[PDB]
Amino acid sequence: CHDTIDDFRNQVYSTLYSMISVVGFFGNGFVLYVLIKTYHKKSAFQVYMINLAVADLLCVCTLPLRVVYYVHKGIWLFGDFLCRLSTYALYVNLYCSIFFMTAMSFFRCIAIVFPVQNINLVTQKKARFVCVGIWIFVILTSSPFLMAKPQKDEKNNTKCFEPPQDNQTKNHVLVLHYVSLFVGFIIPFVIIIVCYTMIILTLLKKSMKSADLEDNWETLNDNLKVIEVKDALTKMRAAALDAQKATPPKLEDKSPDSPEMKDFRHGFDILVGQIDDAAEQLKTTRNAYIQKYLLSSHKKAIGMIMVVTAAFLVSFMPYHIQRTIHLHFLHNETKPCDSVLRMQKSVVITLSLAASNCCFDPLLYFFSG
Ligand SMILES: COc1cc(C(=O)NS(=O)(=O)c2ccccc2C)ccc1Cc1cn(C)c2ccc(NC(=O)OC3CCCC3)cc12
Ligand SMILES: CCCCCCCC/C=C\CCCCCCCC(=O)O
Ligand SMILES: CCCCCCCC/C=C\CCCCCCCC(=O)O
Ligand code: NA
Repeated sequence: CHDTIDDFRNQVYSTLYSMISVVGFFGNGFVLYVLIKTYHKKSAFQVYMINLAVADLLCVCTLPLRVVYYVHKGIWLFGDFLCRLSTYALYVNLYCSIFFMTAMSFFRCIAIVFPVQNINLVTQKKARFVCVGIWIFVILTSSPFLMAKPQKDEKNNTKCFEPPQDNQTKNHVLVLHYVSLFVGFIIPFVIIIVCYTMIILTLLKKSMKSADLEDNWETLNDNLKVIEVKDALTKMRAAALDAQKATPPKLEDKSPDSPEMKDFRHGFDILVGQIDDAAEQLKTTRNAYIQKYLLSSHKKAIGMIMVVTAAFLVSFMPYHIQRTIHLHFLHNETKPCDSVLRMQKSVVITLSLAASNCCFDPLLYFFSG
C-alpha cells in the first residue's frame, strides 16, 4: 500500500479534461455562433440554449488549467485566486446546467400538455427572467468555494482540487452536502421525471388520435377505388362524419371555434352532402377543402427527453451518488487501502463525468432545435 492512485489520477484527468475542453469549446462555440447570428425570433428554448452554451464556455476555458496541473504531477502554479476560481467555475457550470435543463423541460411540458394559452404562459420574456434568477442563485450559493483555505502539501507546494481523502471528516460539510443534493439535484430530477411522464402520455394520446384521422382518410381513398356502389358510399359517409369530429395535426394548437378549424369542419360538411347526392366531383373536395390539413413539435420534444435524461443518468447522477458514499466513508472507523484506492478512483471518474456535461448541450441543439 501507498498513493498508487497518484499516477492514475494524473493520467485519466489529463486525457478526459483535454477531450472535454476541445469537444466542449468547439461544440458550444458553434451553437453560440449559430444562435447569436439568428434572423428569426428567439424562442424560450433558444434563451435556455444561449445560457447553457455560456455556462459551458465559462467552465471549458478553466479546464485547460486543470490539464496543466495534472501534467505537472499535481503542482499548482497559477496562485490561490486561480485555484479558487477554477474550483468555483466547475460547480457554477454544473448547477447552472441542471437548473437550465429543468426550466427548459418545465416550459416545454406546459407548451405540450396545455396548448390553450401555451404561447402566452411560456414566453421568451419569462425564460429570460428565470435564467437571470438561476445565475444569481447559483453564483451566490456556490461562493464558499471562492473563499476556501489554500491547500499545501508536505513539501510546501500549492495544491488544488483536493478531496477529503482520509479522516478529513466534518458534520456541517455533511449537512451542506445534503441541502445541495436535494435543492441542486433531487428536486430538479423529480420535476424532470414528472414533466417527462406527462409529455410522453400526452404524446401517445395525440399519436393515437392522429392514427384514427389517418384511418378515416385511408377508407375514403380506398372506397373511391372500390367505385371504379351502394356499399362503398355507406362506408365513406360514416368515416367522413368520424373524420370531421377528429382534429388534424396541422391545426392542433389553434382553438376549436377558430376560422381555420371551421374551414376543415365545413370541408367535411360539403363532402358529406356530395356523398348523399352520389365520384370525380367528391374527389375535387378531398383535394381542395381537406388535402392541406391532412408533426415536428413532437420530434423536438422526444429529442430533448433523450438528451436531458442521458445528461442526468451519465453526467449529474454518478457524481451526486459518489459524493454521498465518499463523505460517509470518511466517518467510518476502518479504512483499508483496497477500499481507499477504489474510492479515490471513483472521485476521478465521477468528477470527469460531471465535467463532461458541456458535451451533451450541442447534442441537445441538433435533436431539439
Ligand atoms: C458542490 O458542493 C460540494 C462539493 C463537494 C465535492 O465535489 N468534493 S470532491 O472532492 O471534488 C468529489 C468529487 C467527486 C466525487 C466525490 C467527491 C467528494 C463536496 C461537498 C460539497 C458540499 C459543500 C461543502 N461546502 C463547504 C459547500 C458550500 C456551498 C455549497 N453550495 C452548493 O452546492 O450549491 C449548489 C446547489 C444549489 C445551487 C448551487 C455546497 C457545499
Ligand atoms: C433550504 C431548505 C430546503 C429544504 C430541502 C432540503 C432537504 C433536506 C432534508 C433532509 C436531509 C437531512 C439532513 C440531515 C443532515 C445529515 C448529516 C449529518 O448530520 O450526519
Ligand atoms: C422518464 C424517463 C425514463 C428514464 C428512467 C429514469 C429513472 C432512473 C432513475 C434512477 C436510476 C437509479 C439507478 C442507480 C444505480 C446505482 C445504485 C447503486 O448500486 O449504488
Ligand atoms: Na452544461
